Amino acid sequence: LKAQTKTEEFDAIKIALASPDMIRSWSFGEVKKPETINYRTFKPERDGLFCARIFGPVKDYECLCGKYKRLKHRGVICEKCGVEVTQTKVRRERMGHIELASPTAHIWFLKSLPSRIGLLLDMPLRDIERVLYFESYVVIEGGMTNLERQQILTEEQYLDALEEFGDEFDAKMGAEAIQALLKSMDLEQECEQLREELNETNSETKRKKLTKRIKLLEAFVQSGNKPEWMILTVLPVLPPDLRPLVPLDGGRFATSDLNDLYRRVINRNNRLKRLLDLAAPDIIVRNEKRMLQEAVDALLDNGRRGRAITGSNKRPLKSLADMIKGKQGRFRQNLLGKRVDYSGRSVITVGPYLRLHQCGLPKKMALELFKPFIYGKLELRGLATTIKAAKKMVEREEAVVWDILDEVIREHPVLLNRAPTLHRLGIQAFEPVLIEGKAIQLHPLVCAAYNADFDGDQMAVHVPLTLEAQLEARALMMSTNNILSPANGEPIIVPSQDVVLGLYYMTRDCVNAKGEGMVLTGPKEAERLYRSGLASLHARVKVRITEYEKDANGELVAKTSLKDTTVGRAILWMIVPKGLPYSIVNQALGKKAISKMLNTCYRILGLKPTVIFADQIMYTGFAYAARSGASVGIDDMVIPEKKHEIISEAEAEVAEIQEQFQSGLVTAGERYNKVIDIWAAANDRVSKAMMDNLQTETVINRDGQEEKQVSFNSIYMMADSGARGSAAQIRQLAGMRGLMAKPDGSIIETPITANFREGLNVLQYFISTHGARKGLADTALKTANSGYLTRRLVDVAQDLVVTEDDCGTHEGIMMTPVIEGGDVKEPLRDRVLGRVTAEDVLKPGTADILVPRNTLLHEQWCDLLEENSVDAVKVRSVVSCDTDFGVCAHCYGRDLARGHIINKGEAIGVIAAQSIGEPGTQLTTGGLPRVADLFEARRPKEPAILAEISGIVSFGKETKGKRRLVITPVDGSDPYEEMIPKWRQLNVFEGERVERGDVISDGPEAPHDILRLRGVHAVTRYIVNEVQDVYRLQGVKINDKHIEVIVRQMLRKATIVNAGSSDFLEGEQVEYSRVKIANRELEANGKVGATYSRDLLGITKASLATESFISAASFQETTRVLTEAAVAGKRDELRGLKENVIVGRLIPAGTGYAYHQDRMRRRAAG
Amino acid sequence: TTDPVRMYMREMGTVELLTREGEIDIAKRIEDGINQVQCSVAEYPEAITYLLEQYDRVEAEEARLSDLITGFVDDPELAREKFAELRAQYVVTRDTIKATAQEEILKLSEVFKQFRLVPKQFDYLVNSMRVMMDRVRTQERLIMKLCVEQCKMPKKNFITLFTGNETSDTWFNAAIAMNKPWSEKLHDVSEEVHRALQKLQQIEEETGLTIEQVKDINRRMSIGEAKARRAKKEMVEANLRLVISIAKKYTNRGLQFLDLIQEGNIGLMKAVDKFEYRRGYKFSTYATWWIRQAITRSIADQARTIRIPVHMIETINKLNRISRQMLQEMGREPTPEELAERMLMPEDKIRKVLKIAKEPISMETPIGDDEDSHLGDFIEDTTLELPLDSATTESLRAATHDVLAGLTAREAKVLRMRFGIDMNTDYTLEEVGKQFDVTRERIRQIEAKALRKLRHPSRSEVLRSFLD
Amino acid sequence: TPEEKLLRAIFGEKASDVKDSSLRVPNGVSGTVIDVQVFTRDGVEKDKRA
Ligand SMILES: [Mg+2]
Ligand SMILES: [Zn+2]
Ligand SMILES: [Zn+2]
Repeated sequence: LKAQTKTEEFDAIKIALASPDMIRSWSFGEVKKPETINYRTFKPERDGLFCARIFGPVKDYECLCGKYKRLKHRGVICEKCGVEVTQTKVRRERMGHIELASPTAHIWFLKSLPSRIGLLLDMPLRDIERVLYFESYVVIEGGMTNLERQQILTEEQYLDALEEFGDEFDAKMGAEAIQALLKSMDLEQECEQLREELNETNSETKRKKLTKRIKLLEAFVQSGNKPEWMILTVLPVLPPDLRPLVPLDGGRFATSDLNDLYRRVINRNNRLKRLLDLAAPDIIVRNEKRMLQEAVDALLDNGRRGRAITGSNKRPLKSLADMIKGKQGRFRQNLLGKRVDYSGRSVITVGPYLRLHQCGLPKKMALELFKPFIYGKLELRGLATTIKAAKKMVEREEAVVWDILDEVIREHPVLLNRAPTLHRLGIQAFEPVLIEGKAIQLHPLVCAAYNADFDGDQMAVHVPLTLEAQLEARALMMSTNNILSPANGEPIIVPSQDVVLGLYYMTRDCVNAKGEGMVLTGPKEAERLYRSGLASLHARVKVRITEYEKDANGELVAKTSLKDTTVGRAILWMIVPKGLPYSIVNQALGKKAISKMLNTCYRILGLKPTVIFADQIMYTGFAYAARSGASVGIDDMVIPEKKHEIISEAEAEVAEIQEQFQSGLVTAGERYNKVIDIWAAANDRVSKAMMDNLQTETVINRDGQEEKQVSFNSIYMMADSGARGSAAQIRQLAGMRGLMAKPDGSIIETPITANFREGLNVLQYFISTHGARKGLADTALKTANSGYLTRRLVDVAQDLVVTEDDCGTHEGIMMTPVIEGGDVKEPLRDRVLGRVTAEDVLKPGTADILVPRNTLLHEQWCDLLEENSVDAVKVRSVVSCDTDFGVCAHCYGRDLARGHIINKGEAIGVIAAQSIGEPGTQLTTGGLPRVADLFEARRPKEPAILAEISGIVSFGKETKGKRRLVITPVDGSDPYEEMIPKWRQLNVFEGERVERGDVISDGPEAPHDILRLRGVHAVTRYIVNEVQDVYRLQGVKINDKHIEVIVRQMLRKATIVNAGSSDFLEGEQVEYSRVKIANRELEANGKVGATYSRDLLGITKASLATESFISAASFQETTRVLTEAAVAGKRDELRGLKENVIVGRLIPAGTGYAYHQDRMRRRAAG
Repeated sequence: TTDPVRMYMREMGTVELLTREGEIDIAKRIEDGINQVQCSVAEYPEAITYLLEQYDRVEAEEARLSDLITGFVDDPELAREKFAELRAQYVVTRDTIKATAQEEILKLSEVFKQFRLVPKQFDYLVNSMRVMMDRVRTQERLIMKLCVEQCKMPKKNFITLFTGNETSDTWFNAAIAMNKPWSEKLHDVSEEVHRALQKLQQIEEETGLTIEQVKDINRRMSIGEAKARRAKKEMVEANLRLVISIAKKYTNRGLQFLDLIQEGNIGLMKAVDKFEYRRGYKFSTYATWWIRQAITRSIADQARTIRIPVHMIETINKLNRISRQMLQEMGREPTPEELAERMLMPEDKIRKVLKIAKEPISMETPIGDDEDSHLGDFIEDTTLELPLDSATTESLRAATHDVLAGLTAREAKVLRMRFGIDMNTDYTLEEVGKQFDVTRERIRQIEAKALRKLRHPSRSEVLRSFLD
Repeated sequence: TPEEKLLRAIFGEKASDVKDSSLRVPNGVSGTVIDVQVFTRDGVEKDKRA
């Protein structure tokens, strides 16, 4: 069988240097003239940057001269002026070239930071530039006379050397010389000599550069590139339509700057050709050659020499490198990133009637969106003669078309998106519902995942055209299929405010109310009692209820009893499906409890029952809240009666301490803290006063004198239920509000004694401003900062995807409760949930396996662990997974919006980064910058030091700036002695034995150490525990999984120690390496396998290394990436996400994972 | 410091300024050099006869007098009689070669030196000369390599019998019997040398000069040419400072500084080429005109993205001048038709001329928000075809193709013929008559009924919807 | 093209040498015309309405 020659579907890509003949291959003609267009008839002047002969017809399928205008004539080259009549599209493809008189240096290989021509010739840059400008002569192939091969000579010196030796010595200058150097260079010979010289001399200064250079050379040899190609003989010209001259309104023209640049390069070039045939003096042709060099350099990348400015306009003209380059890297996929058809957007509103799976869509928007579907459907049933007539129908908006739209809308999801997309829930699929009006209606329960308020936020719509997109939307991005945050298994569909205020007012009880004490057969007649006005919504009543427990084997048991409850809770029970016990609705149902209700419903009955449940909860929440008539008045905020007195007592305190400062009994600083303390305590006093009064002050009567319950006062219910408001904000309304802080960060010692129910005077408000102003500023800036964090994160992770099923390693990390200083700042059950056991765990006795080896620990298994006293469980983690080039699903966990174990092929890197990034808005050493420092591995300012090796240590030598510490291992050799500056107060006991990794001082420790000295599991535990500390202090729930995957990416690289295959010190992928020594462990050499050392890279540093260069050119600095790859002839195979997005094919994950897999195996195969 | 402006300023500043006396020195050197080549050209027999063969083509109406001579020292009659003189002196010198000839060969040169040749013709002569010398070198190096390199003979003994002859058999066949170590070795290659000697001895027939003279003559010519360029180059190098002083006036006219000074340098080159010092014109003010001429003439041509003819440019400038005075003279600015009466031409051309004269706007011009949104990002594609249309084209094909099957096979054929439907071009109703054999009015009737049949609606309801 | 030419042939419409640039009310916006202004180049004849 034969391969192919014509269009197949390519895999990979290759990049390399271009030969002059290779450049000529693309060129369909030489541009010989700076002329553009004829100046009257705007047709292209032939042999010019715009040429019909070289590039293509101006208009479709028409000869320039006009002789052949017929669509039949196609492959005809016109005999008058040669133009093959073809679509004007071909003017966007065909390239050209220019044959340069003198050679010219390629600015990219001259001026790239590691100058390529320079270190290829082992020659300094300033010398090479001095030769290019004809400012000195350089030797080439010196032979045996007096002179070095690369030696540089001056005017007089070259002359003297020539009189002595006429021949058998050679020197040139300018571009031709460098090209002569590169061609004469024999890479093989230089390589051998450099290998010997490397071995002979031992110096770090010497062999660092040495190893760098040798790597390039053998790479350049293996590349297939020949050094001469860094010097341009032929210069390709970009196709005209990519730098168009197209007319504008008012008859003015506009064109790309490249033309202005290209034009220049031609002129100077042409002039030089002329100056050769005119036999000009050296001083001139030299200046012209330099001028040509300047023009070419300016053309390729402008700004590395003089920064040429465009004609008549100050602003420097944009060069070809600036077209690729940008902010950041490439413009195409980077934000932002291309406009997309079939879309729209508008202001959003509520639409409480919606089911959770649908959304209100304005009529007009849907008409314009589905226009092609409507056109095709109208003539499929025959309501429209042809597509045009269909267009006129919808353009006339004939009444019959609306029903046809209901057909194309019915089952056809649409994508909704909000402005700051953070986690994957930022886009969700809904079923469209046609709605009169111009506003988008959005189901309230979803409002939480989007972080979308109704204060006028706008949302965007996208239509899923292809069938696969409809089914992706319905089976992946659909609203009902993601009810759970991927960051933590808790439901993100949790009812928000009005709904939970309804249910709080529903299940609640006052002391005496209509119907108190009676008994009813069931919830049906309970509502009948309430709705008819007989019984109050909240009254204590016994009623017969039927609850269910599925505690049988896959089977729902039923049990009935007389439950002591209220009327509201009785009514509410009608919604609770089946197998939930009545215990869940018998409480007061605050916002916290109302979430765990939905959660349990999901973990018991599954998905479908939970959804319809959730809908009902919303409907009833809104409804009953409306019945409740909850409001907020000015008399709803109750100020303590004792406030003025509290202020006065605290006011005496300040004058006491003041009297002590006037008499010198206390220092100025000591006074300030003291006065500040008494005022602070006062605030607490007032807060816990008004809280008592406000909370319980309802005092009511049942058959007796008195009793007191939790208040029914409006604002308390809001704060108590969990709907909205909190003790801090309430404290500002009624009790005094705080002590504000002056701009420098100090806190003013005269707090705000008034509150919002009372008036604030001039001063109090003015002092309040800074807190407001700093609040708004901090959030508005920290919002952007958060995004930046996610950016680095998705770059360092991304391509990580679940690939194997089970890698089959027993390895894993030990999960214990966080147990910080008090009792259990976070339990064991939360740490191990949804993860998989590393090995079977024992009861307190043994030969009894409670959980058997690797098993998903779900709610029952975690409770079985809780039944027994088991305090510690080892768990497989993504950091320890043996799978190379990915993570095995068995090592990850179950977590998803669904409870099942993570599917094969889901991309965990993105969701890991997103899960960490989305909550980052709520953060504020400590705070969000602390997180960034952790993931960046940065060594702290005044770190501690750990014992390098176990065994007894002592102090040695004396004070030079370091007082040496000498360690003495028991069995092993002593020689380790570290130089520690002694002016830092020590800890380590001079006469005691310290284990390696002990405290030799105090203060933070660099995690680099922890990795090196303590080990892999230790450092990963350190990162997760420290970062989780930061988040948990703010109340953010983020499962340790996500943090672990970032960690795994942090350690991707390691530095070899031993040898026998690859280089000694190379930092390299532990995936590549481990797979290499595992392959070596058998076959091959018996064992030549090399030892490595795991390394810790910060997130921004680890993202640097990516095999695919197309990915790197995206987020990195474009220029350097392209060059450094182009020399080695690197062949990018795609295989990653970023790169596949650029090229526009299926992501090698999710739905696409089948494709790449099926192709990857076809590759490197028969 | 790079920035090539500097590495020029510093490279030329080394060249020392010419004294007013030094200028004549260099100019004198030029005269000697050229006159050498002029005299060297006069000494070539083929150079005369060729000029003769060219004027015989002039009198035969196969060429024109402007394409051969630029004039002599000092009209068709004068040209005719002057050429007769040349022809006369040639035909005497030609027969006198029977030693004494030299005295007349000397006079034949003198008369020929009065002719100032057109540069093209002059170049062709020299080219013919140098090409003839290539032909001589070919044979010189062949006979050398066929002996020294192939048959192993020293060059020390190879040149003894060469000089003075290098034609006849004195060296080839009489030196192989000398029984020297290199003698008996010459027989193997004899067949190849003696047959290649043909062109060598033929040159003395064509050119009418022994291989002896053939090198000498164009050697002096080579020497002269070198001297000329040497001196001229020298002159140009001296006046570079002048070019710099002139281009500093024209800086912002829309061409780069070094571009200007380079174009001006070419002008200076022309000035040296055409300068005659015997006229007493200071070289500074004579070259200034040429250098200044090159700058402007270049600026007009290449400094625009849309090249405009010269007369257009001059027109534009005249308007700026008027607009300058008239700006404050009128207190507002001249009306669009104000400069029109001031200017010669039809005066409505102000609008047209003013439009095409404008320079295109950078498509990279930033507009708004400071964002990467740039002017070029907003220019929509008007040459494309929207898909909501393209869909209707593929449909209309299916439409007419359906409705043409509703007719008789000849009505479809006749209608598909009369229009380009699924066929190359289309055929005139007379052409259609030839394909069907029944011709003229007959076909036209059918056409009518065909269009008529699609007119009355059953057919008609579908195709009418295409026109909105 | 061929089939457009047949279409005009059947329905006998003379396809104009002029294309329609006329200003029309943007989609969806509806109102009352309260004013009209006509600016003319100096030297071109003002039309009737102007
Ligand atoms: Mg807002
Ligand atoms: Zn043509
Ligand atoms: Zn694993």
